[PDB]
Amino acid sequence: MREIVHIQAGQCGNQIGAKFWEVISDEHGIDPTGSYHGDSDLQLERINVYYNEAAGNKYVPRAILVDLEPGTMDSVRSGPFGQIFRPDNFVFGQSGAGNNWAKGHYTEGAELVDSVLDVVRKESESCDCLQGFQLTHSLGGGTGSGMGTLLISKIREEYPDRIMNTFSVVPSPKVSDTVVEPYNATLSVHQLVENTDETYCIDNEALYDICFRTLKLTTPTYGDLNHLVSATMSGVTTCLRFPGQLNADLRKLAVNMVPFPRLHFFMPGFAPLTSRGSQQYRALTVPELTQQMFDAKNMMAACDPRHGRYLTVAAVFRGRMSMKEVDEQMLNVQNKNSSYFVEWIPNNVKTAVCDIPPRGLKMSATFIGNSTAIQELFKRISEQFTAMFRRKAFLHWYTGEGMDEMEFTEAESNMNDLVSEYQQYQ
Amino acid sequence: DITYNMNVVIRCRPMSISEKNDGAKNVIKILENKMVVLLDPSDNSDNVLRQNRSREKKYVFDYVFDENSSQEDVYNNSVKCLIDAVIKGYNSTVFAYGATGAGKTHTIIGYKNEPGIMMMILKDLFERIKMLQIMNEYKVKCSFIEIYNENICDLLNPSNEYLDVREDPIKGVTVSNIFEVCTTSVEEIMELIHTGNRNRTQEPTDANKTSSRSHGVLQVIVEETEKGQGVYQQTKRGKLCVIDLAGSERASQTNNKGMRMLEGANINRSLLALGNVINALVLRSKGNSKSNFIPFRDSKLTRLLKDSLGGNCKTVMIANISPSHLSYEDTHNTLKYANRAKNIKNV
Ligand SMILES: Nc1nc2c(ncn2[C@@H]2O[C@H](COP(=O)(O)CP(=O)(O)OP(=O)(O)O)[C@@H](O)[C@H]2O)c(=O)[nH]1
Ligand SMILES: Nc1nc2c(ncn2[C@@H]2O[C@H](COP(=O)(O)OP(=O)(O)OP(=O)(O)O)[C@@H](O)[C@H]2O)c(=O)[nH]1
Ligand SMILES: [Mg+2]
Ligand SMILES: [Mg+2]
Repeated sequence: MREIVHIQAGQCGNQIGAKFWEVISDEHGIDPTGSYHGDSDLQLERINVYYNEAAGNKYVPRAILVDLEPGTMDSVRSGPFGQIFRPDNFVFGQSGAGNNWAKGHYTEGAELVDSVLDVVRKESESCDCLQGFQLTHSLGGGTGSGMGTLLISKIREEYPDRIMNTFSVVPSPKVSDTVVEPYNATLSVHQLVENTDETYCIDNEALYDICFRTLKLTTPTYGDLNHLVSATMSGVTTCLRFPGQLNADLRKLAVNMVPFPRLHFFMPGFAPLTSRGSQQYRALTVPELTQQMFDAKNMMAACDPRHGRYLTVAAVFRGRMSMKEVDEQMLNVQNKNSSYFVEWIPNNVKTAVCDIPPRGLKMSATFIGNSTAIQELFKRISEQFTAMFRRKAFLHWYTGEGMDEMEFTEAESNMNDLVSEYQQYQ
Repeated sequence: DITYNMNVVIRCRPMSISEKNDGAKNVIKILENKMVVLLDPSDNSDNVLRQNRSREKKYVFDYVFDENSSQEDVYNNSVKCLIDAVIKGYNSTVFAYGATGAGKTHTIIGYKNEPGIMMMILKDLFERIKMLQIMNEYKVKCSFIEIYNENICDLLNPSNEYLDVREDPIKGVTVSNIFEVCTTSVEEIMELIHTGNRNRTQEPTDANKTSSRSHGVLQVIVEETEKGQGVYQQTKRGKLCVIDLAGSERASQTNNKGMRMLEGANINRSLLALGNVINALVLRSKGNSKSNFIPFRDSKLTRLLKDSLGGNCKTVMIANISPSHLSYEDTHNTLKYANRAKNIKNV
């Protein structure tokens, strides 16, 4: 009961997905072969949420891997945990998208997509009651953004009543990796606005800050960064996988955190986060976790929560904890930091608690905030788009893939509207 | 510059023979043109209830039409000036509203029979326009679309299937691939629309044999130019828009069909979106402190209607209710919505 379907689109998305799978298999006591070697019966009770049971006491991720390039697939298959995936669930093209949203959405991606659709239909049929979909990808390139968006549109058309979740790695302001990133982000964000029910805005710059400042990590690799994201992902759906004292799944979270249809862009966070040295000089207690989570410098989106207000915040706690203590701490934070919370939604905080902690830790926390500061992310992007579009820079490539200028105009308008709406509700 | 103007009227249907045969009591009384009272049929057994007298539930309107009102009377005393606004180069919008089964389609649009005010709207439009045509050539174009599960059906020409909305240079809204018929008479547009009704998604629900599952949106464009076609012209394209709002639904207790539950939710959501858009437009028109974005984005209905709703336009909400206590709850909710559509405490 309550099966989730996982989709990974483009290189980054795939990489994050791999990490996610690795963590979750470890959590549920699943080895690199698909066999259960755990101790606790609780690890297998709700195994069906993320895994299909294959013949001969093995488990396989309900995961679809998508890319316009084959190399990524190979890299995944050769990775630790690569062999756990169903071979028929790898759907790859041969060409690539060349950082072009149009190639991913209209051309190469279009050709690819039917196969993916066929796979995912089968995966849906297999599951007794699919609660919904989780897509991991980025907005800045061509595949994850254009192809991903296309896929999402198709999915929603066939499953309009199911929950649609995306973990979207967004382009940061300073660390600009590509030149057409503004275009790709703009086009994809628009589509996300209409077709996702909740969107987790993850930002590389913020991750780097976390790694450098909070973990004090000498050399971050993408794997390390990805780990953080994976942890966050695991946090959200802990209530579907384990028992607890107060239980909240994907739907319950959405209903409590989304007051208006369009405002479904979250700034996620995780706690605790310490170095090796600073491990000894700390208190493993709920007050400390709470303190950590609400800090601006612990957000995985490059936005200052102190530049806006929290519309709603959901906190998900894992480990053996006193409910009273949890409640006290959340009330204290809202009373003390009154100015950071919208005053016309009393009790801006939703709490959920799962008894099963993550491995290595006795207590852990996951944060989901709907903050009006997310407007900053959109605004910058809009500005950059304007700067490009005013001089029609790089437009020709997109137009060569069948895209028309008017779409760009529309998307930009839409994003502007969204920004305005956030501002006004602040 | 939101200068939004919306009149709110309501038509009380005459109590039907079926309602009389079923013992219906008269919950609806009209005290004035400006107001209607719905007599909530409480048993009043408690002293508190007898003291409060909650039975007298008042709602605020510009013109409440009683049980004897006809299609011609609704036209003459409500949309008549909206037609004029279009003739004069402005946009205007009419919204039919009520619980499904309320008779919205027949009062406003018709379906071969019961011409509705839509016939009357076009009948005067074309008489005035044909006269004006002597100096200013007119092209009265007509489209008819279906807004269903946020997708748009071309009703006049179903071969375009389900369409999206796009922003124009100068950001008005166009439905892609919609058929536009240039007409000269009400007979042409009325038959065109009634034929188009054949392509609407409708189902035999418990509350209504013909319950619309969608918002039927008429877009009649009164395009004009001085007949001196070789001269530069500041032409007009006033749009006379009429919306058959999907009926409100709370029949999901028995409508357990997957699609009816989907449609129901989308209908109610978009009816509420319209409500929120209206509240915002009214607040801005009033000049309140609520300076913000009008949430036209909340539905395809409102995104499209933005072009008339946010400007120097005349709009009208025409609700449909019943005097019978047997449907008190539907009349109550219908009146409540309409009251909130107006947002004026004159009653
Ligand atoms: N947080 C992470 N970000 C990544 C990772 N790999 C790439 N990226 C970021 O994503 C962007 C590059 O995206 P992709 O390689 O996924 C583009 P994709 O392969 O999906 O389509 P193509 O345009 O066909 O290459 C850029 O901002 C990178 O800095 C990762 O492992 N973690
Ligand atoms: N006294 C007490 N209250 C509880 C307990 N568990 C949850 N609550 C309270 O119950 C309310 C939340 O409702 P739940 O019972 O968890 O929700 P539910 O009935 O399962 O409804 P859904 O999960 O929304 O389907 C809150 O006021 C909690 O504080 C408990 O063990 N004891
Ligand atoms: Mg790639
Ligand atoms: Mg419950």
